[PDB]
Formats: sequence, structure tokens, C-alpha cells
Amino acid sequence: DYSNHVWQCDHTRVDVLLVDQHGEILSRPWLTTVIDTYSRCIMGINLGFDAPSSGVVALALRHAILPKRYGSEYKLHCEWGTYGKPEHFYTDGNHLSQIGAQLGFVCHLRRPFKTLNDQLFSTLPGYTGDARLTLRELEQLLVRYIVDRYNQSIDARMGDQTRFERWEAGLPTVPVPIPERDLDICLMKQSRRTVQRGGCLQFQNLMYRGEYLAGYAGETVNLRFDPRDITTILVYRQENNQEVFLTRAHAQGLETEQLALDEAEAASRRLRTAGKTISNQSLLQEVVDRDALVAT
Amino acid sequence: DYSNHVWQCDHTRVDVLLVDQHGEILSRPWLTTVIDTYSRCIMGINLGFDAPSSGVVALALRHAILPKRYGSEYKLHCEWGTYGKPEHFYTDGNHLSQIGAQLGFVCHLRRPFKTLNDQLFSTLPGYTGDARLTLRELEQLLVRYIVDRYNQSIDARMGDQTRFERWEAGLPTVPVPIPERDLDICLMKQSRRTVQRGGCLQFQNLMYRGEYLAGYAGETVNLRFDPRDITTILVYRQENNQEVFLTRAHAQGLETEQLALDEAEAASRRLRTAGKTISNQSLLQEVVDRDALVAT
Amino acid sequence: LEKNVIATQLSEEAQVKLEVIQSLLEPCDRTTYGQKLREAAEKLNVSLRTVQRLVKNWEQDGLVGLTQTSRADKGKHRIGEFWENFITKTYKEGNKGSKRMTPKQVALRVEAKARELKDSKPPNYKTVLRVLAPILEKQQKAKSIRSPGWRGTTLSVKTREGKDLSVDYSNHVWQCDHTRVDVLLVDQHGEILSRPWLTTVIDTYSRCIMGINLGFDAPSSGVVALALRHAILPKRYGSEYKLHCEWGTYGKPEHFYTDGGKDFRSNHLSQIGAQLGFVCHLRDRPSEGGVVERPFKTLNDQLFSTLPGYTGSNVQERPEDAEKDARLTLRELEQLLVRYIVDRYNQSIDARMGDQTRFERWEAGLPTVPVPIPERDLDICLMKQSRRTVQRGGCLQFQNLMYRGEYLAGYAGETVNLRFDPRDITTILVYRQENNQEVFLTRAHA
Amino acid sequence: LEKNVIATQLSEEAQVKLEVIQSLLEPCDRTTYGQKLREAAEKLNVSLRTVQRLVKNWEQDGLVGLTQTSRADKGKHRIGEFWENFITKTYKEGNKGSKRMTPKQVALRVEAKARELKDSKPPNYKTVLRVLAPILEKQQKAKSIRSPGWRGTTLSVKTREGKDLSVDYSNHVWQCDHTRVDVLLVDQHGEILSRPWLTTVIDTYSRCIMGINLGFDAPSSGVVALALRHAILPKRYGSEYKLHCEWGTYGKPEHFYTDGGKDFRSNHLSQIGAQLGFVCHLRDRPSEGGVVERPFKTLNDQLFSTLPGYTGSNVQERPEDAEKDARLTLRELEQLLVRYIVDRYNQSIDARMGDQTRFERWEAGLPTVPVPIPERDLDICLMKQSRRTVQRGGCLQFQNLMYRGEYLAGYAGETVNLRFDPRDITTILVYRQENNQEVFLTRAHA
DNA sequence: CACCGACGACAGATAATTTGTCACTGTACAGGCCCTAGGTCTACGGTTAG
DNA sequence: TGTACAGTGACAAATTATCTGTCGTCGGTG
DNA sequence: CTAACCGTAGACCTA
DNA sequence: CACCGACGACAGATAATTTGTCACTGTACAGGCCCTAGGTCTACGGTTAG
DNA sequence: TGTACAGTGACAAATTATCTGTCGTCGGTG
DNA sequence: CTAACCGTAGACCTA
Ligand SMILES: [Mg+2]
Ligand SMILES: [Mg+2]
Repeated sequence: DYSNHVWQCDHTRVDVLLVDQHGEILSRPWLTTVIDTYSRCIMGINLGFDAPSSGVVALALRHAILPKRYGSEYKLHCEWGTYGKPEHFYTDGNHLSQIGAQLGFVCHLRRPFKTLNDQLFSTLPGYTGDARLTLRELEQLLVRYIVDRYNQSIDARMGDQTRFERWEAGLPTVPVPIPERDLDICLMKQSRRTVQRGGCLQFQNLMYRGEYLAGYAGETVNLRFDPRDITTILVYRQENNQEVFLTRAHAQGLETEQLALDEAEAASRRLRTAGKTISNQSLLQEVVDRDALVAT
Repeated sequence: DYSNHVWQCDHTRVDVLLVDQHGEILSRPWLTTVIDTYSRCIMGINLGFDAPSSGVVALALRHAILPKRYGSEYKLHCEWGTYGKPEHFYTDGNHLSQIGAQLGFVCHLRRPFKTLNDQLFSTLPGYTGDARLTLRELEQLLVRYIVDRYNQSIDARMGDQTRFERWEAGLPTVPVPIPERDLDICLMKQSRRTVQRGGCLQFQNLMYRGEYLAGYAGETVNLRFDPRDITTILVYRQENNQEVFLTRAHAQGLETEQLALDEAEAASRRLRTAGKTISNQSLLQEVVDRDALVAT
Repeated sequence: LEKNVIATQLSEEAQVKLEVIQSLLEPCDRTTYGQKLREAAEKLNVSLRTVQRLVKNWEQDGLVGLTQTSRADKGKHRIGEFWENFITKTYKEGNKGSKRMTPKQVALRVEAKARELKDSKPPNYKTVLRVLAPILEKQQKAKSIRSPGWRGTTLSVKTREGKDLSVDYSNHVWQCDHTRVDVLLVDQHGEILSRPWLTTVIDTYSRCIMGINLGFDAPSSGVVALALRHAILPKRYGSEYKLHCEWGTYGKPEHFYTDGGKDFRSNHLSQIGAQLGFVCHLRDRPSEGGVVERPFKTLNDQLFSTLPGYTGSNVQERPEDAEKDARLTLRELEQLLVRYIVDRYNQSIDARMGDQTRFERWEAGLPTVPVPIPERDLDICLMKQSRRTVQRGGCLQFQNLMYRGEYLAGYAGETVNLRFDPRDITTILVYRQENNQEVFLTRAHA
Repeated sequence: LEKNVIATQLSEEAQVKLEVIQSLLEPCDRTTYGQKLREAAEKLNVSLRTVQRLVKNWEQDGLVGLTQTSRADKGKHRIGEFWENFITKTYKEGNKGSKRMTPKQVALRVEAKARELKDSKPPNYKTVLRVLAPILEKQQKAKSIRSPGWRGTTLSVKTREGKDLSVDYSNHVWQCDHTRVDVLLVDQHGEILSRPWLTTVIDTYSRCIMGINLGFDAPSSGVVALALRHAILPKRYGSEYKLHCEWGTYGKPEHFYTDGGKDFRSNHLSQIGAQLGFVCHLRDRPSEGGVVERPFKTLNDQLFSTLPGYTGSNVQERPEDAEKDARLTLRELEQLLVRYIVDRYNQSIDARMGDQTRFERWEAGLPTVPVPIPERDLDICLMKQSRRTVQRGGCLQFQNLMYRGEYLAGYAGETVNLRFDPRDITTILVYRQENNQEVFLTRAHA
């Protein structure tokens, strides 16, 4: 009956082929979206390679809830102005209701895709129905469509206002941003890491250095991060029945450009592939057998 | 409607004071009985110091089920001739139904004591309402009453036959004894022991030596025993989801007379105090403080 | 000698099945029984057939039939028989003798062979780790079995000869050995001397300490004789030792049960044994006499590890501060050791049994009141040389010296026995054979 | 810089409470709300008053308020403050310096004090074990922190002086050290010789092995010079070594970064350094250069532990068979070591990064093609004595010998420099100062 | 004024936490690291020249 | 059956911070 | 009597 | 002869088990046990007597 | 940011013994 | 010239 009264989530396999940084072929990605049913406006998205099973939506919701703040690189003209909790959130069928509950809204269990197909995806390189497209590029394209076209379009059910304008028009009150740390029930976790002397951690073959983490050299901690950007990781101390936030740590030795999780894995497996090629065609096997024969 | 159609169990605190082997005062014992409701005949008993909670009845049932075979020491004149499963077994409120189930009879949940009071207990030394009585002596007295008097008495509800004779009279068939090992779902257990070289185990400060246990020196086994007689212990190997009988082991270095569990604990607790007695007066303390002063 | 597998506690699915079964075991009108089957299938939500196998299954296996049957391929390997045996064989050879083989090196050898044989699919390293697992594992228990020891009040020990010797009473069998003390010492000036040897004599029957000595003299027959001398004569100490109890032990053993090192199979000790009247026996293996060795650990744990200059049991744990911190002298350490032994150690409760202190076990167990052996009858611990010849004029040949004294000249040309103190040979006691008896003649001077 | 405690996953009781709360947070008709409270109490079966605290509780603590609140006395001790501090203090003193204290001994000291103070209720031994627990525990992590090392492609090392030295290219910085080889050797007759010393020169930039030598000569400036000689000149081996690849490394370092032991701060090495033109630097601590030391472990793990006569790595693990099994000679072992280094070790992938082999890291990283140093220009490794005086007649004084040769007589009374081979002093090369330049004059004969 | 929700003063019951007790088991006692091979640096009885 | 002390699971008893009622009081609402 | 000078040997430090 | 329970021949689906892959972490490299002090047992150049 | 290889959790893929249906057949019963 | 005899020293084993 009003804007943010009811939110609805949706998911699909996206039939666009992605190709990696080294020209290697990757499998097809998943897309999950969150939409406000009052004006049909897109609140937030999640594009990646993981199935919308248990996870993904947790991060998509977080994306919807938190302010957007996109960079110059996405070449956006319009501001993606939403943030804030709904009264109800519908998802496609416990932890999902725990999120609702810790945040303040009711979770329920149980179609933008029609327009992405026609207006974006079927027109992109690698469309499965030769050409290359990385995940980062695809996500830039996707948000450009959503912030500057879809949400700016006037629907046939309204005619007067755009999907975002009606969203604005229907707000019964000024929403107030929630401090981000309040959202740390969504971020993905690694269960155990040890603090290295000086206050450092390893994650995905990168080294991280923490602020005041040094006093714990030798203890076990666990950590959370946003797969879209792993340059800063949240470190938690493990208390009985609680993860109590300890500090933040920054990646070191990497490139200036912000690094995503899929990109880190890719670099690491390329290095492994390379190692598996030198080998010991005869150099090592011969030596071992000869060593044994000479000993005998 | 027939003998062993329905069995009923009963329990009480017995208000007779027992005194230990060293003249030390013990707390009051529990008694649990199993009775055949067709002729009101006592099938088996369990006398000890543990409450009829979870345990005890398991052993009393086993006692009822297995042949009795009492020794010369109980000075019995009559044979305690019962053995065998009933159709139904009632106890006073899972594991109890698992026993039923593995053995073959139905377990149900929900008054001989009136006569023990008048005809045995109120007349014994230590009756709480100065004199000494050990647990072993009391149990001998109890079974003497049950085998040669209670079950041999003609009840007012019959007049023709004794409680045992009617039990006999009401059997629709010849019961057949069950190999004892089939009853190893009742015996008390210790969860872990290690086999010592040569094939030996410690239990209650006694050493036991097994038959063919030697091949397992160094492995973990668990064990079961009858609290009334701990001279031979049953050793089991731990398989996934099963205790698989391995062997039997006999006590060594002890007296010829069969040893009960309560008696073993008593001897051991008789040594601990004997150790706590001498201690060190000024002796040790003086030496330690002097050692420190001389060092400085 | 078989059977009896008794099931472990059943989980929830089985618990439900159990109840279903309890209802279906009992026969009744055939049609009603049929109804129960239908009901059984709905309670389980499976099929109208299934519950026939479930009951039948129960009929033979009771509670066990309700457990999950394992896949029964467990423990098997899917690789070729040739390779499994190849891996096992390689490893057994790899550790034969003084060398060592790692599972990773084995996996490489396997790969090398695979090449020779043109086998495109040898097992992976991870697999080798799994195949050798049970072999690496058994060993861990094999090296760590804890012996039961003895149960108490009865004991015997074996000799090299395989003879069983009983230990029946106090001063029946005594044992002796040597160790080092894990403490560095200094002299009266602060200069460091290497840690001392500790020699103990222990009463086997009671485990009470009979006598000790410690100092810088390497083990010898001489050291043993000095140790025995202390263990045999009545003890006494001065007030400076700040003792509460007297150390009351003395006597003479019947058997001397000890190690096979040269310090104990010497002619010197044999002479002692012959003169005092006791017999020596040798251990079969280090594990045979443990009562003699054992107490050395308790000294480290209760006394020496609390003193400055403490080293360690091994060089792996030797404190780095161990060389600089030492300040104790031999005299001071000995005083500490004596007070420790007297008012604490021999005052503890026997470990095997009862309420007897070590000192008391010993005293209650001694058949008779001992008679002190006069101190002057310990001259027998002096060494005897089996022969020197007396020279004309009455002088005798010894260790690059000549000795002379009363009588000797009239006995020139005779072969004689010489008893002397290895520490001071100023004079010698000369014996001659008279009817195969060793009889004293004279005391000769250098 | 605070807050954000986020609850752990909730158990079943809390899950039920959560649902109750979801129903009660939402306002509605007051009376209906009242009905919900009644319903809430029945779903929980507690009271009509409880659920007001439960919601309020949720209102402030969210999911955390649904967890079980801890007792909040956790970690506290019930004994007197005096005793808790007494125990902590005693223990800290008990392990100061070279000595060791056990928790057991501490508990006794406590008891002794309790007597002095007439305190009838000191803590029990079990309590002492618990009070000291956190102290014994922290130590276990403290001794075991794993350093991150370096992330790759960039590195530097410190000197004793605190100077940072970069490692920028192949043959920039070389390192050298000495160890023992854990293998006993025999001679051509089967007679055992003590295990040999191994000396290595390692290229810091690439971690490729530059040259080795092993044998029975104890570390010296002489050994170092011999090691350098091998590392500097072009290498070649015969067919008997059964090699597949050539060992291709040679050149000259700029820095010689090594230990501070006397073998490396000698006038002899300094002369070498001056003549060849490179500079020496000393490690600050054993943990500072790890790249030089490290490879010694991989030799034990991949090569030496597979050979007969292997003697473990300590004295705790020394195989008992180690003394009897040795059959290898020095010549044979050296051949094995060379083939190992050449066709396996220097062929492995750099551990820090990429797909470069050790050998390749080195070659890609060397700025220029090296020019071989003529073998005859290694005469500079011979020792130079700073002075002897030439005697009348032309003879010079040396090591208890006189030497003579062409020219010398005309230079008598001059002070001269002598270059000689410590292994063979049959002749000496004589130099004199000419304008502060060292200029060759003659070769003198014994 | 009457009914229901929120908060508190108060007492009473209750599991959580700590402390003390008892039986079963791992592991060192078993000759053993202060000694050794270099180098620098310097003192020096003896020898020789004035 | 090699040996004997330091350290460790399993459990009972004492103390206490915290949860639960019952009732009283204040505030909002009908 | 007096002053200058290479080979042994001792004190000390380190791996 | 018709209906229901028990057993089997057969095919198909399914979790259990094994094997292979990948990222994160513990621990030795840092001069170091073959040497030493007894005893037995015997060989022996030199010395001395015939 | 001391160092690099042997050993180890966490998870995906291939193979297979075993459980589940559907139906047919034999035996007991009405 | 030839035979007998105590003190050093060497081979070997063990804790
Ligand atoms: Mg070094
Ligand atoms: Mg010995």
C-alpha cells in the first residue's frame, strides 16, 4: 500500500558465457535481484557464480538495504537512491528469518528477467543464445541498465511516474540509514585462521595486515568478507555463542585496483597450472632409481 | 490369564541400616523386585545401594529371566525354579523398551514389601525402625525368605496351591532357557580401558587377565560386569554402532571367595584414608622452606 | 567361543521402525494384520512391500538389524593388487636397517615404476598416505604399551642365567647403580666443576635407601666399595644438617643384584663378596631391574630441578642459563641431599601398598636385630694383590716401590699376598698361605 | 572503533522464543494484543508476566538477547585474594633463572605458608593447577608463532650494523655456511670415519646453489677459500657422474653475506675480498638469514635419510643401527650429492613464485654474460703474510725455513710480503712495496 | 471511574560456576653435551747484533 | 605382572548471579 | 752490558 | 475358486566408500654424541740369575 | 614480510553394494 | 749364551 511495504526477491541462471582473465572459458553465472513491489523498483542485485541456494540472497538483501555509492567506473548518470528495510520480504524457497529478525522485518517464503533478456543480455558477447566477457564487465553493464534505464522508465501501469519516482512518491517517511556493522549477519565467512606475528592473516594467497591485531599473535580468529571486494576483511573474535568484532585488515602486495574474490581464485589456479607443467620427465625418476641401485 | 502372561516390577528404600567391613556406617539400601501377576510369585530381585532410576531394574529383569543357580552358602532348602520371558513386563516410571525389544517382550510403564517388613526386615539388626549387618548378609537373608517361605506359601486367594505351585500349574508350555550372552544388554559398563601387555586390564584396583586378549595390547576396549560378582568381566570390542564380544577375563591376586563390587570399593576407600593419616607434620614443610632459604 | 554382537544405541529413524515392528510382530486376524501393514507403511511413508523385509530383518537380527548396515566394501582399495602390494613392499624395504623412508618418497618410487610399466594411472600421493596408514599407526601403540608391573607383596627378579631369585625380607637383596646429578657445581671460589656422579644402594624388599655417595670420581670398584661402606655401617650426622629424623639403616645383604658393567665383575668386588659373605648377580636387560633405576627420576622431580645450575634430562631441554647460574658447592649439595633423603623420601608411603612408610617397611621386615659390623672389619674392602715374592733381606716388590718390616727376611723367596689401600700405600699388610689359609704376618713400610 | 557483537546460531528454545516475539512486536488492538500475550505464555508454558521481559529484552539485544546469558562470574576465583596472588608470585619466582618449578611443588609451598599463617583452608592442589592454567597456556602459543616470511619478488637483509642491503639481481649477494652431513663414512677398507662437514655457497637472489664441497676438514678460512673457488670457476664433470644436465653457474658476488664466526672475519678472507673486489657482512641473529641455512633440511629429507649410515638429526632420534650399517665412501657420497644437486634440486620450481626453476631464476636474473675468471687468477686465494725481512745473502725467513731465489740478495734489509699455499710451501712468491703498490719480485725456493 | 499495558520493590527458586575427591594412565629411570677446531691478539725465553 | 609420581577425566557439594512469581504503582486508553 | 728480533705458546671469542 | 501373506527373479535408483584436488599450517635449518673411565687379560723389551 | 617441503582439513567426482518398486509365483485361508 | 721374572703398555668389553 506504500513504498517499501513489501519486497520480493527473484533468481535465474543467466545464459551469457563468461571468459576469464587468461582467456579460459568459465561456466554460466547466476543472477539474484531484490524488488520493491509498490512501484516495481529494483532495490539491489547479486551477480556471481553460486546457486541461489541458502546463500547469495543474504548478500543481495544486504546490497538492497545498504546505500549504494557506486564509482566513476560504472559510468552511471543517475543515482541509485534506495536504502532501508521493508515491512515484508518475500524469497523463493531458518537463517533467512534470523536475518529478518535481527534486522527488523518479516521474512516470507514462496520477473525483471524478461526485460534484461530483451534490453541487455541477448545483445552481449558470449550470449549462449567466439567472443570474450569477464565477470566484472558484465556486472558493470548490468548496473548501468538498472540505474539509468529500468528504474528510470515509466511503466504502463502508471504512466505518470517512473519506477523510482513512484518509489519516492510512496514513502510515508524519511528512511534513516543503519550503521553498516548492523548488517554483519550476511557476509560470507571462513571458519578459522591463526594470527601471524605482527598481526597478519592469509586469505586466498594474499597477505592481510590488521589494525591492533598484533596483540593476538598465535590465537584463532574467524573472518567475513564481501565477495565483490576482498581488499578489507572483517576479523572476529570467537566468544561462547558469539562472533565479537575485533578489527579490520587490509590486503598487501596486491595491485591498486580493488580485488574481487573470483579474480583471486583465478590468479591462484593459473599459478598452480603452470607448476604442473615443468615436471621431471626423466630428471627425477632416473635419479631416484639410480640412487637405489647404487646403494644396493 | 496364564503363568508369565504379565510381569510387574516394584521398588522401595529399605529401612535397615548397613555397616561395612571395617565397622563403618553405610547409608540405607534400595530393593527392586520382579513379580509374576498370575500367582503373585517373585521372579527375581536386586538389592543394592543405587536408586531404581534408569538402572537396577535392568539387572533385576536379567535376574528374573536367567536361571537362578544359588550356592550352598544361602542355605536354601527349596529350588527357585523360574526362568524365562513373559508376554508383558510392567515397570514404574527408551532403554527399557530396547531391552524388551531385543529380547522379545512388551514393556509397559506405570506390593511384596508389606510382608518383608513383617516377616523379615523389622526383625533384623540395624533396623532403623548399635548392631552390625553387611550387605552380603542381608541379601542372603532376603533370598532365604523368598525361596523357602514367600513363594512356598499358600495365598488366601487360592487356598489349594502355593504361589510357585500355581505358577507351575499355569504354564501353557515348557519354557526353554536362553543362552546367557543374549542378555548382555543389561550389565553395567565402563566406557574405556586400554589392554596392558600380555593381555591384562585394571578395574577397581584389581588386575584381570584375559583369554586371547594378548593380541590386542595397546588397543581400547570397553567392559561389562555384574555388580554382585566382579571376578569375571566381559570384554567388548568397539565396532561402529556395536559392542562386539571379544573375551572373558578373570581377577587375579584376590581372595578365593567371590568378590562383589561394593566390597571392592570399600577396600580401596579403606586404603586412601590410611594414606591420608600419616601425612607430614613439620617434616615436609620444614624441608621445603629450608631448601628455599638455603638456596637464597 | 563366538557370537553375541549386541547393538549400539539406536537413532531416531530406527526408533520409529522399532515401534512399527512391535505392532507387526504380533499375529491377529489376517485382514486386521493387513490393515496394520498399511498403517505401518503410512507411519514410515515408504511402500506396502518394505515392511515385510523390515520385520523379517528384525526376526533374524533383532536390534542390530535396525542399525545401518555398512557398505561392506570398507577398507578395500580400488587400485590394482599389483600396486597395493608394491607400495607395502617398498615401504618395508625403505625402512630396513639404519635408513628411513618417508611416504612421499615411496609415492615417487611408485611413479617411477609406473613409467617403466607404461601405466597411465598409478595411485596418487594422497592414496599412498592412506594405504600405509595402518602400518604407520600400529607402531604407535607398539612402542607405547604400559607394563602392569607387579601387584604387590610378592616379587622376584631374573638373572642373566635365567635364575629366579626371591625377595623375601629386609636386607635380602640389595641393588646398586650409577647416574649423573643434573646440577653443575662450583668450588669455594665460584669456578665451575663438571656435575658429579651419584651412586645409590637400595633395599629391594622395602625400597628404602640404604646409603649414598656423590662426587667427581668416575665409576670404579673403588667407588662401589666406598658406597657399600656407607650402606653397611651405622649412620650419624651433625647438627649443621638440621635433621628431624635419624636415618636408621644398617646391616649386610645376602645378594648383590646389580648391572654387568666392569665396575661390578671385578676381582676387587669378588674379594669383598667372599670376605663379607654375599653373592653377586647380573641383570638380563635394563628393563629387569627398574626399582634400582627409578628413584633417580624422583630426585630430579622433587629436588634437583629446584636448585640453581640445574641442567636437564637431555640436551634437548638443557636450559641456556644452566652454565652461568651455578653457585652451589659439593659440600652444600650433599647436605641438601641428606636432609631430603632423611626427612622426606624415606618418610613417604610405600607405593605398592598400605600405610607403611619406606623406613617402616624396612624395619618391620627385618628378621632380626642387626649386629653392627665393627668399622675396623671393613679393612676387607682394601684391595688384595694375589702375589709378590719376598726378596732376600726382607724387602718386597710392589708398585715401583720396595717395602720392608718385621719378620720378612726369614721368609724370603716365599710368595705373599698384599692388602693395600689404593688411596694411600705408605704401608702394606702382608699375608702368607698356611694350610691354604690366608694368615697375617706383618705390616711393611715403604 | 567498537560495538557490533553479532550472535551465534540460536538453539531450539530460542527459536521458539523468536517466533513468539515476532508475533508480539507488532502492535494492534490493545485487547487483541492482550490475547497474543496469553497465547505467547501458552506456547512457552511459563507465565503471563515473562513475555514482557522477553520482548523488551529482544528490543535492546536482538538475537543476542535470545542467547543464554553466561553466569558472569566466569573466570573468577572463590579463594582469597592473598592466595591467588601468592600462587602467581611463587610460580614466577619458581621458574626464574636456570631452575624449574612444577605446579605440584607450588601447591606444597602454599600449604607450608598456610601452616605458618594458621589458615585452615588454603587452596587444594587441583585448584593450583587451575589458577596457573592460563600462565602455562600462553606460553604454548608464544613459543610457536609462525612468521609470514616475505611475499615475493622483493627482499632485503639486515647487517649487524643495522644496515639494509637490497638483493636486486643474480650474483648480487651470496651466502655461505657450514653444517655436518648426517651420514657416517667408511674408507676403501670398511673402516669408519667421522661424518664430514658440508659447506655451501648460495645465490640469494635466485636460491640456486652456486658451489659446494664436503669432506673431513674442520671449518677454516682455508675451507672457505676452497668453497669459493668452486663457486667462482666454470664447472665440469666426467661421464661417471651419470648427469643429464650441466650445472651452469659461475661469476663473482658483490657482497658476501655470512655468519660472524672466526672462519669469516679473518685477514685471509679480507685479502681475498680486497683482491677480488667484494665486501663482507655479518648476520644480526640466526633468524636473519634463513635462506642460507634452510636447504640443509631438504638435503636430509630428500637425500641423506635414504642412505645407509644415516644418523638421524639429533641424539634423541639417532638410529641404533647407525654405527654398524655404514658402507659409503667419501668419493661415492660426493658423486651422489652432485647428481642430486644438478638434475633435481636446481631443477625445481622456485618456492616463492611462478614457473621458474631455480636454475632459470638465476639465469634470467643475471644482468650480463659473466666473463670466466682465468683459473690462474685464483692465486689470490693463497695467504699473504704482511712481512718478513730479507737477510744478507738473499735468504728470507719463513716458517722455520729459509728461502732463496733470483734477485733477493740485492734487496737485503727490505721488508717483504709473502704469498704462499698453506698446503705446500716448497716455493714462495715474494712481493715488495713500490709506491705503495704491491709488486712481484721473485719466486723463492726452500 | 474502570480496564489494560509497562515498570518496579521485593522475596523466593534455580541452574551456572567453582572447588574438592577419586580412579586410571602416559613416560622417563635406564654413562653422557660442555667439548673442539679454528682465528685474532699478544707475551715472551732465547738468540743475535752493537 | 618393571616402577612410582605428576597430570587428567568423571562426579558430588557449596556459593551465588540470575530468572520467576505475586503484587503494587504509574501511565495510557475507553 | 744493552738493545732489537722472528718462531712457540698462552688468553680469549665464536660457530 | 477367490483373497491375502510370504518369497523370489528382475530391473532401477541411491547413498556409502574410495580417489583425486587445493589451500592453510606446524617445525627444523641455525658446530655437535661417538667419546670416556674403568676393568680383565695378555704381550713384552729390559733386567737378572745360572 | 626468516624459509620452503611434508602432512592435513574440506570438498567434488567415479564406482559400487545395497535398498525400493512392480510384478510374478507359491502357500495358507475363507 | 740361556732361562726366569715383576712393572708398562696394548687389545678388548661395558655402562
Ligand atoms: Mg655458522
Ligand atoms: Mg649401570
